[PDB]
Amino acid sequence: LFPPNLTRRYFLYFKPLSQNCARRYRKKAISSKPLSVRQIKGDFLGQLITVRGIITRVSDVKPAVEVIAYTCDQCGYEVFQEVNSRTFTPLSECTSEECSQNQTKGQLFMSTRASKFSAFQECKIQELSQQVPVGHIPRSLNIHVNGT
Amino acid sequence: RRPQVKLTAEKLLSDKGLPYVLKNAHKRIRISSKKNSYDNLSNIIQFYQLWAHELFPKAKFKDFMKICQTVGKTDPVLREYRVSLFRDEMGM
DNA sequence: GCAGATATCACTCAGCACGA
DNA sequence: TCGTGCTGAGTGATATCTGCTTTGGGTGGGTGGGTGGGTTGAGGCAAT
Ligand SMILES: [Zn+2]
Repeated sequence: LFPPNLTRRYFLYFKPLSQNCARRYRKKAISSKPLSVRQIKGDFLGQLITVRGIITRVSDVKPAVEVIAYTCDQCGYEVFQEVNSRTFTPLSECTSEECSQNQTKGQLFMSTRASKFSAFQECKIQELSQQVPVGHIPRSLNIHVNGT
Repeated sequence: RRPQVKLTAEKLLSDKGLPYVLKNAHKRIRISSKKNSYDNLSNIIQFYQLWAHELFPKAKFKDFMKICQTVGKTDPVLREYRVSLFRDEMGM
């Protein structure tokens, strides 16, 4: 019926693998090992890593939509659309089985009272003075914060 | 590519439709002397429009009535049933 | 690959005259 | 008195098509990028 994410009201987060646990059980911890914005290269894309730095910019909390809810003025049926990108295209015509069997051209209208939102913040992290090589300037890495 | 939805005798004769009207039409509709004529007309049109929307959302109320007129003029099976209801009353 | 403005073709419906 | 087959007419959906930049300016940025470009001069006001 409805997408699973809509009913969810919890946020799942991962705590890195502490060095003590890794050394206890004879393993190497890649996630907890602190790095610098300089060392975050393309090879680390898609992994859980730790970054050490100084925050230099924060943004106001804004609602980022996760599941949009529409209402058909004819059926009385609600249509849910998942959004998982920086941009999305709103729906226009109803896709309900009622609008299909009757082939009515009902119009979908957005309703923010039933949608799902998650708090969003964008920040910047910069390297400390102890990590910049001589003759080089500090670099900045964007951080996205969602949930709690 | 796709045939248009149309108010055929099959839809009218289904459980929803004329059987639905005969089942519950006098109970919901009520013309009262105390109330003004406009209110009674509004109530009757309110019942019939709700029934039409439940049955045939495609067409508006006036279009629904005109289509009903045309279908009643054309369809013979609809005439069969329409005569039948009157015949039962003559029997009663 | 994607949204928008535009024009093309095909299908189905209400009127008409005649014949039953 | 009347029933039905043929016709012109008009939308609906769908086919090709152009376009997909655009723009001068810092409340559009620099993780959008310089083969997309931006080349003053007088007058007012704080510091002294
Ligand atoms: Zn609908």
